[PDB]
Amino acid sequence: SFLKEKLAEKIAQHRPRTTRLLKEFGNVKIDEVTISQAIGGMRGIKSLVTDISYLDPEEGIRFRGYTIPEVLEKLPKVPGAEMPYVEGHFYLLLTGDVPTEKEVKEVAEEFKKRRALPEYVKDTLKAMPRDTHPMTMFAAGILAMQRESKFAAYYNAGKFNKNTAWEPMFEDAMDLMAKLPSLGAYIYRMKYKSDTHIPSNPDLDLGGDFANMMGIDKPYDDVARLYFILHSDHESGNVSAHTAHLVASALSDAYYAYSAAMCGLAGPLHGLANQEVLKWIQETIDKKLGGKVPTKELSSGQVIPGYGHAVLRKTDPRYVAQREFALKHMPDDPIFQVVSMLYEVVPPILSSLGKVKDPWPNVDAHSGCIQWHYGVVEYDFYTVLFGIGRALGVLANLVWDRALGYAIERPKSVTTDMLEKWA
Amino acid sequence: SFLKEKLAEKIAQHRPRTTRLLKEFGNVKIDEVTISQAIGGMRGIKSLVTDISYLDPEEGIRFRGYTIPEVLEKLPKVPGAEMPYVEGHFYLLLTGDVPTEKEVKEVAEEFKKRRALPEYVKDTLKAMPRDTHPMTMFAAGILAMQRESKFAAYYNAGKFNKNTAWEPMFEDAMDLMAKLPSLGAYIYRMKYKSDTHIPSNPDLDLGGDFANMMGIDKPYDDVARLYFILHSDHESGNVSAHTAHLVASALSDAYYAYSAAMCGLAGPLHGLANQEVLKWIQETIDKKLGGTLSSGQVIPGYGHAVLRKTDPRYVAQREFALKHMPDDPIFQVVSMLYEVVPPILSSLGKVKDPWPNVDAHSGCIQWHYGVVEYDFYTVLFGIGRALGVLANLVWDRALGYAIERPKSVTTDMLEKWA
Repeated sequence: SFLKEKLAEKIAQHRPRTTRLLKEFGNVKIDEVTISQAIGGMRGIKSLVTDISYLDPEEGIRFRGYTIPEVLEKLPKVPGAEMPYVEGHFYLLLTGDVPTEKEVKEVAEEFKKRRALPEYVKDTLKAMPRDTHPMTMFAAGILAMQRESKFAAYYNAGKFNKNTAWEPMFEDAMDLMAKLPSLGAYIYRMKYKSDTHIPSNPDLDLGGDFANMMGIDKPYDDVARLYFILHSDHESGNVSAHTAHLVASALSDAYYAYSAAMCGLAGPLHGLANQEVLKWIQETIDKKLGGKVPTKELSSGQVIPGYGHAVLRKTDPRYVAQREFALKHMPDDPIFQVVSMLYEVVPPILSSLGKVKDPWPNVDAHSGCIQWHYGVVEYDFYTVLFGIGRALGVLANLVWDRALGYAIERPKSVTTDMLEKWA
Repeated sequence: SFLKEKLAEKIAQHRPRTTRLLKEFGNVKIDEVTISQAIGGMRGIKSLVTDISYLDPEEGIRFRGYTIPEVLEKLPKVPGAEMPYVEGHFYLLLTGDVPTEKEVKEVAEEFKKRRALPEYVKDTLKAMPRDTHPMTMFAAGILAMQRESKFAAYYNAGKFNKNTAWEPMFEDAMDLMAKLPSLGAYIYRMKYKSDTHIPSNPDLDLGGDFANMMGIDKPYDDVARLYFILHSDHESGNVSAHTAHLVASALSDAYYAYSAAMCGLAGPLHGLANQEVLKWIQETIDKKLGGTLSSGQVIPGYGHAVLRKTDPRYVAQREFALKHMPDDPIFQVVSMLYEVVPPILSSLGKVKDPWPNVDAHSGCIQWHYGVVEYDFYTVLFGIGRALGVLANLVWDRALGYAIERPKSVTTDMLEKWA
């Protein structure tokens, strides 16, 4: 039954595997590091270990072994809706199993019990000037809830033990995951919807209650459920997941670690392409066509936004599931198409006369037409949506990093004199 | 001569070197990754580049080529005190040049102009529950000041340019560094000294004003100066520095980047060893010895991970203690531990760095001067570490260092390697 008991069974079956490759295969070589890689942000160096998800350059992301069609197919659906319980995806990332209906319900019930926001989080967000960026408010909100950390309290009481430490990390992860959508919504209401608030509906699932607190009708409940699942994890080497992993490595709790992660996610080179693409599509539609649309669509120097990726070498399956959503739900939205027609024309053109390493769209090419369609026009808030989604993966990963006793992350620096001497 | 113009000259000298390394020697191998190192937190992998400082395993941290004795000897001193202007250290980290008295005075004037704490920072910290840990307050306050970021308004205004991006990063670094001591002190006063406050003295230097705002008399001004300089940087691969570096590499501003860093620095394996040493010394004084052991039990303040000999930061702290508090009981145990612990640790073989690090030594100094509030010690560390981390962010942007984005593998994939 219990998620926690189940997670403990998988931890007991996983630890020996880690012990064995440390005992017996510690020195097997896995990759090299070149100068180019040291200077250019450890690009492509195989230096991190996670089992939550794995980023294949050719296949894109798999979550616990499964592809996106598979996860979306298999996970149990919210009654009255198209999309899975986001809570069942959390169950998957934590355990490796597809939960049954009985199992998802338990996680939905436990989220219903933990989802309420502390008042002082709202106080803290009111004392922060209202013109503060929404990601700053989001990061701050998570950070203030550090006061509640069971992991920090268990550590402070002297009770730390490398076999048990995953347990209060789990408890924090459940508390935080349950609350993040309500935090995001509070920020949305308070910045953009006249500071009027819609109370939590204690009968809704995570994604449904999110749509509810946001003030947005059906089928935005499904848009969110899908959005969050697709952004749940992109292995551990992306900036935000890696930041949480890194901070967590020092035994900082999930509140510290996830707040830090949102600081990295806020970066223009990680959290902004959804909005940067949407803006570029609307500015193209308005100035470089009439309203219009049709055929005949770089070389003067500018990139196509939302095409390319540091690790993806083919089409993002996160992108493809958003395409399937828009086809079903908003065929004739003008900004979808343009999106659709960019899917057609851009990849030949980027390849046919090449130089980019991944022609092919990433999800950020597709996410903003869908949000914009349903009246989420507040560009800056898109990255908060990403932060809520990504915690599903990141906090799973932190429970696991503690479960397996992963060591403090601490590579070695060299100087440019040293690199110059190498030559 | 102006700091910014000298930094500009330094950047223009340095850039072509980085450029030539990538164009001509891109593929020169510098290291290996093993299964052990992927699982063991990248231990030993040479995968980061910084010039602010370099941690040498044997004879330890160097700041822009200089040792700690060299830095403490050469930097201009605050008129009438023992220790350097912290601002001169900052100048050194940013430029590579030891400032003259005239150059440090210009940095100190700039710091006095940028020192003031936004009143909404105070509002934010009072809305936070007063029982909040001072590190959480510290990171929240930095984070809230993200509203003021010149780098972020620069980015948002469409003005990002690869050559010029360091400029607004520099302006943020000066703003934040000038404020961190004041943010620190305000946390100290609001939490532990009855929420009564001592105003900034506009004629004092960074370290002197910090001790003034803390409410602690001379020579805590020199304690602080020394503390901050010693804690200023430990190359870029420590958790706090690396966190900043990582976050900034996605072109997040310094406020986001340094707040993230303090989330790292608050971890028990990173910012707590000062306090853990002190507590363990005070327990050992009281109940275990009024006024060796093998089993279980680690000796706090003695390992490292990169250091394999005596940390020179520990040595600098010791030389301050020998001078100002020779017969402080707690410092006498610390001194006795430096004699007795290393022989016992090295010959007996378990720990790879059988020697003190600076966390063995910082607590007795702070406790001696009336800073009894253990949790606050990490805030001190955070104030100081900003000196090298912010200088490192300016340079990361000056040199166009790309998004940090390593590749993950699974345990199935590691098992396949065999």
